Amino acid sequence: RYRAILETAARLICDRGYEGTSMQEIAAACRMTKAGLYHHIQNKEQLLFAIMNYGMDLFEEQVLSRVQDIANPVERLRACMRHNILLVTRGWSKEVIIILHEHATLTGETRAFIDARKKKYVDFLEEAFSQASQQGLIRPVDPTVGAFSFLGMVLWIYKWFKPDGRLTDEQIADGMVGMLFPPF
Amino acid sequence: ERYRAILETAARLICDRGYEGTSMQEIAAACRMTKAGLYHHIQNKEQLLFAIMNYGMDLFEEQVLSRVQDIANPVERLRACMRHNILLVTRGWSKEVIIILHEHATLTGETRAFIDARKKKYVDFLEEAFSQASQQGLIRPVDPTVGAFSFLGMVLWIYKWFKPDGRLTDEQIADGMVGMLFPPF
DNA sequence: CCTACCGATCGGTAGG
DNA sequence: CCTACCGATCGGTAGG
Ligand SMILES: CC(C)CC(=O)SCCNC(=O)CCNC(=O)[C@H](O)C(C)(C)COP(=O)(O)OP(=O)(O)OC[C@H]1O[C@@H](n2cnc3c(N)ncnc32)[C@H](O)[C@@H]1OP(=O)(O)O
Ligand SMILES: CC(C)CC(=O)SCCNC(=O)CCNC(=O)[C@H](O)C(C)(C)COP(=O)(O)OP(=O)(O)OC[C@H]1O[C@@H](n2cnc3c(N)ncnc32)[C@H](O)[C@@H]1OP(=O)(O)O
Repeated sequence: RYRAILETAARLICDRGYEGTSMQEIAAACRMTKAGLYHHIQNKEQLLFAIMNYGMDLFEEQVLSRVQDIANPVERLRACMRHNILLVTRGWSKEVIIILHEHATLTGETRAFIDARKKKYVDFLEEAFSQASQQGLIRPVDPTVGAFSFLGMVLWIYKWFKPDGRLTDEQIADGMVGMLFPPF
Repeated sequence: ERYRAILETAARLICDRGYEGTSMQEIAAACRMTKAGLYHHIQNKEQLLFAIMNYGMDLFEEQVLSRVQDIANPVERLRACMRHNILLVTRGWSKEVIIILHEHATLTGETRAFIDARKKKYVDFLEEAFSQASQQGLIRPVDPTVGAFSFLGMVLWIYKWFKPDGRLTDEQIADGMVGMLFPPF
């Protein structure tokens, strides 16, 4: 019902962008009128905030929740990279791509709320890079450099990847994992 | 030149507020013109973005490829390219370059195929050095495409999180990113 | 949720 | 519901 609308607004806000998508063609896609759409959601800003929260929920469910209980820090980063890459490549959630593209669209309390959820993922990586680097499991590296190098590789995928391209998302994953986390 | 000054001003705005979110009225106000005087120098809004992106590529090719394309050692070329490409972003001087990174799917038709075709000249350049470096054993074997977009991922994503007033300098980010993907081997 | 509309603003163009 | 402009306004659309 409710999240069935975000499913529809996310598809449009993703193809045409937040500022480029209108509340008219969203409601027209949801089979309503501009007025009827405002009954379920407060306004266009709260619509994006909802989409970006529903995205972080799907992210934590299919990535962090699967790798947060791995003892070896480097083994935890490998699995995290492989799961994150498949989340972007498979295209299972367009709410996640909106979070990567509209990174500076929100403002105020809605901005600070999602930003605080994103930095929880950075601190997760900063910690794993600080553990591995100290246990001698990877070449020494500043935990921040590693975290955003990690994030840069996997999250920049949404700008160039296509499922019908040469390689598969599987091959790209194996290649990046071995490229950043090789046996040491 | 007056035309160039308009691309720079219109770039600083379109970077902050975005393309679809910037108005031709406030671009004109920024250029200290009337909205009609603005449309004398630029055809329309679509062509204003196109010109901003071409000017950004000219800058990129001047401040990056032009500085490293004559290096013989392939890994030493990937190290200097990363350095220069990282600084180009952390400096924030060329907001036209940032618009290229963010508004990647804003253009359409021939204007995008044009900018996308100049972009692809940069992945072919990286794929080569990543193919030469693997054959010459200067880096661990890797598919050239996976290496090019790992190079670009680390480097270009910087525009989404870097703040010049953080704890690390743009130099420290370069050293750590280089040493992490192109370590002595 | 619809029909009816609003304040304002959109990209673009008119005559001088 | 000729160059580089200008003051004013075109037809349509935005979020609400
Ligand atoms: C300021 C400066 C630094 C800016 C730049 O130059 S960065 C440009 C390169 N890096 C980017 O992140 C840009 C992302 N946006 C773009 O438009 C990219 O340039 C491209 C998507 C590659 C545009 O290339 P274009 O050929 O015009 O469009 P296509 O998608 O049809 O081309 C396909 C090419 O994309 C890549 N690709 C996409 N999917 C896969 C895949 N599954 N496996 C392997 N490679 C893949 C790949 O490079 C492919 O090229 P080919 O395989 O045909 O040689
Ligand atoms: C699948 C998907 C949903 C996964 C995610 O959640 S995305 C992971 C977030 N990574 C991104 O690149 C997204 C784009 N960037 C952002 O959204 C923001 O920068 C966030 C890091 C998430 C939030 O930043 P926030 O703390 O709210 O506000 P700030 O502007 O003060 O950011 C400061 C933090 O960014 C980093 N940073 C920025 N500049 C520097 C620097 N010069 N040296 C070292 N680190 C730096 C750094 O992590 C910093 O945090 P602190 O150093 O203060 O602890």
